[PDB]
Amino acid sequence: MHTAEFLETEPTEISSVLAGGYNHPLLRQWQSERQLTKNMLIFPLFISD
Amino acid sequence: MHTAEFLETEPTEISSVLAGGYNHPLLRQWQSERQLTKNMLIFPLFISD
Repeated sequence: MHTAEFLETEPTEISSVLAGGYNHPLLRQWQSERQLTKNMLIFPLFISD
Repeated sequence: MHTAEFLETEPTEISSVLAGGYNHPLLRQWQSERQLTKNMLIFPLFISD
């Protein structure tokens, strides 16, 4: 039988671990350098004669 | 009489002129690198036994 093979690995390096920063809905807001607000928005108008 | 003296000056250098960027209420919002939103806020709670 072909069985599922698993290699021996080293303990986790702290430097590898990022998921602590985006596991929750509010964190994916924390992670943004700027959040979208209403006064950011400019709407084009085409004016006819 | 002491009169108000005015020195002769050079034409305006464009490099001097910044006020074009914050003359209007919405521009002082434009000028901010991040705007304050509600999900930014963390409120401390002191829990008694």
